[PDB]
Amino acid sequence: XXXXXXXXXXXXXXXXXXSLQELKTVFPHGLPPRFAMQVKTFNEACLMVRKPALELLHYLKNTNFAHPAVRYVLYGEKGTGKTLSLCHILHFCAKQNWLILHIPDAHIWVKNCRDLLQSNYNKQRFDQPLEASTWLKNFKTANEHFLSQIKVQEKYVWNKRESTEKGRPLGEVVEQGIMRVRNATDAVGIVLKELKRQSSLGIFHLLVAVDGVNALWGRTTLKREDKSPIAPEELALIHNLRKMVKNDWQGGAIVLTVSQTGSLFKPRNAYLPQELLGKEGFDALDPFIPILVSNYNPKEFESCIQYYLENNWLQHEKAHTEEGKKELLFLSNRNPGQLERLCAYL
Amino acid sequence: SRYGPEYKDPQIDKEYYRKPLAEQTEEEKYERDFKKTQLIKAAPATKTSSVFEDPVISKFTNMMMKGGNKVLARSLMTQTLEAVKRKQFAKYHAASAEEQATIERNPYTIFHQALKNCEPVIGLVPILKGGHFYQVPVPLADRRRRFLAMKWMIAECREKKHRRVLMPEKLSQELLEAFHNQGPVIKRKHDMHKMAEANRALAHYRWW
Amino acid sequence: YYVDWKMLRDVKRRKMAYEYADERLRINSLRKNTILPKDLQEVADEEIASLPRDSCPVRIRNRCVMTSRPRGVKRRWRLSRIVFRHLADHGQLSGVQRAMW
Amino acid sequence: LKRQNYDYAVYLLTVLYHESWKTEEWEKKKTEADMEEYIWENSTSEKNILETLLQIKAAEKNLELSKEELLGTKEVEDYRKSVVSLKNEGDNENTLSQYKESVKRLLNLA
RNA sequence: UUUUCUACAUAAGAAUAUCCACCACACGAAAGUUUUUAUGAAACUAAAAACCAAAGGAGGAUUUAGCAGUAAAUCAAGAA
Ligand SMILES: Nc1nc2c(ncn2[C@@H]2O[C@H](COP(=O)(O)OP(=O)(O)O)[C@@H](O)[C@H]2O)c(=O)[nH]1
Ligand SMILES: [Mg+2]
Ligand SMILES: [Mg+2]
Ligand SMILES: [Mg+2]
Ligand SMILES: [Mg+2]
Ligand SMILES: [Mg+2]
Ligand SMILES: [Mg+2]
Ligand SMILES: [Mg+2]
Ligand SMILES: [Mg+2]
Repeated sequence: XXXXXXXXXXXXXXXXXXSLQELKTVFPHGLPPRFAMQVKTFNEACLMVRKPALELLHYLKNTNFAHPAVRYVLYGEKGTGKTLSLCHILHFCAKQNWLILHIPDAHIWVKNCRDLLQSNYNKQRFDQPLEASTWLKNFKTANEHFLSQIKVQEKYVWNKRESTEKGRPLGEVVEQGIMRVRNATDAVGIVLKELKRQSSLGIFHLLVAVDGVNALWGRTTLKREDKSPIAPEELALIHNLRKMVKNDWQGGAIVLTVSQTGSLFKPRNAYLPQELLGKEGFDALDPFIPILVSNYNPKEFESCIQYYLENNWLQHEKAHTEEGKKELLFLSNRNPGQLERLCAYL
Repeated sequence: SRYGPEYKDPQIDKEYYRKPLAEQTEEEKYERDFKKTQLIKAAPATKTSSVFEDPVISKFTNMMMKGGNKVLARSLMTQTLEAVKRKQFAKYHAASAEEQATIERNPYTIFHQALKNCEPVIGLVPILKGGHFYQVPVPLADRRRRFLAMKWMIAECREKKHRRVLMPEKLSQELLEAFHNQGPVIKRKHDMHKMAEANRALAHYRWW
Repeated sequence: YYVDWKMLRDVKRRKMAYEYADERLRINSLRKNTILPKDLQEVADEEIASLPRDSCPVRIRNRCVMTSRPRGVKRRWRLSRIVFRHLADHGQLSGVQRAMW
Repeated sequence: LKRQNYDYAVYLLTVLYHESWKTEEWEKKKTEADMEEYIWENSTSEKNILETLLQIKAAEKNLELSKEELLGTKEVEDYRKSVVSLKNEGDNENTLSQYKESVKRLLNLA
């Protein structure tokens, strides 16, 4: 299959390749694990353009940046390829040189936190230095050119013995958040609210991607030593990224994704937004564009199999008759993640 | 055994039935088969006519199962075929064109070549004579030795890996090292053959 | 004549447990209540404690009716397994058959 | 007696019917979370719509601002029917089709 | 480690015996000690939390049981 750069309409079901340094600069953050192994194995970075990423990228070609922030939502079945249709947009709008703020799994902040720190600066809010520092260290390699460019306007107090005052580039505030991990989260939230204040300018086109948005409004697994559960509001991190989807600001576009796999207390088979997000989630999410992401059809399927034949990744001798195609089609119901899992051991 | 002796086994192979017309004694044979009113067994759920099943893979899978989990074993086998496959990719893309002609990226033929090579030729049985147990060299039938190889592989990789080391990784390692004969499995095979030789005289103790 | 002295004392335990039953229920009504004072409960305590302990429910023992066997009693027929089996095997017990499945 | 269970059951019937028509003080105290429906009135989606149209009016350099004008229009109506059919009817394809169409009209994208 | 946790039902996230001064944790407390609660006239019983986290690192001679929906593993029900 033939392609050049991200945007083409008649190139649906074709293989787009990128460099390794594109992979390192554009996604310093998480890339879906199975796709990361795909890349490390074939040594070529290849994706296939889908109709949902076409529809969404043609809604991000026409954006009017004077208009308030518009919210998009990517929904569908487990392993139907809706986390990567976020990656298409991410690297196309990183190639247009935007500010890419990317959180791979929101639930990671909601679930399984080793260290829960108590903060009364924010009025009874808890922070996760670990996640804050990892996310910041990825945000540093994400966009370098704009971190020397932004000028921070506030007076900021890290410690009784340390302060940074206005006129500072944001590379400095981010690396000062990374270096001292104690206050790293307050640095994250500050990076967020000042990103949103400075997005009014024509210097900032802000693409905000938070996968598993249902984690923001969802029920939390983390608990106090009292054994009492904490709400999604009680974290500094969630409380901050909740102001990042609010659509109060201009110059940006918020691309969102609702998840089952990463979720908590949600059943396995509900792929629809309103259930995952609940009353709080859908109600606070405001009018958004509800994009459906489904499994491959016959052309996308025979294209995926073409892709797996070219790399000789199907090592089964009988995978080369129409029998193999019929059986993998009958086995996966042509689901991309399922077809990945099924061509894993073959 | 809810079946009487009356119930003959299912022939699950599609290719035998699809192409009947060129064989006389076989037409006669499956005619005598279904004409006799033979009650025929319900075909097993584990076996499928799928072009992707290998009964060798099937039995190594089964032998790896613990408790009632077919799922956990099917998964560990998936991950082992996966580790072997991708690791062979990692050895292929770091190499030179000659070795890009040589290297095997098929985990299936690497598996069959890992068990065909690990299979001990003779094996010992204890015999009681004059109050002593002597280990005597015994010629073995194919299936027993198949079992021998598989069992040795499973036993070793269950046993000798460190606690952080996953099963499919370790089994990929030993599969690949058994392909080239240099893993501890063929060492057990070779100790089997050395002990088979030291005592070979006693083979006159064998009455069968 | 009841078949034993055992069945004698236990029968007297059934009569008695029927007699002071109302007293039991009404005293233990207050005694088991949280809202009421602890002070009415100490006095209610001395009260059910004062009752003859032969009139309390749990001092009663289920025995086989005819053979008096204290244990191995089938609740529905009030009959010891020896006697149950004996009766059912002669077919004198209705509906009871030998189980095959 | 069963006559008594019959008379007290039909009693429960009459009683529930007579006290179903009595509106009292605390029923005007009704929480909006208590609702069996999603009423488009006084909603959160309503204030999200009015803020999004406030910023559409502020970005377009249209100085026209009213609650009557913004809400009286056809598109906030398409949103009425869309989000009430989304909350009450639940999750469905034709319903998120109503959502995609009404918000397509509200945010101006075709 | 075919393990342990939480989600959960069968694609997930984290933990993982030695780093070292951990503010100890990986498994493994069914045992203890505290407080409750079930029943009962009477807690010596039973159940649930919190704490505590010990022996144990697949075990000598020698042996039990199983030929298919069996063994093994997981779950519930009833009898008193
Ligand atoms: N060829 C191709 N594969 C994809 C695409 N998107 C996703 N996949 C595959 O599907 C797998 C998982 O899908 P994911 O986006 O994580 O869906 P989710 O699990 O429901 O969130 C990845 O490992 C990819 O290999 C695509 O656009 N093209
Ligand atoms: Mg996902
Ligand atoms: Mg008793
Ligand atoms: Mg996992
Ligand atoms: Mg204990
Ligand atoms: Mg411990
Ligand atoms: Mg120890
Ligand atoms: Mg013996
Ligand atoms: Mg059993």
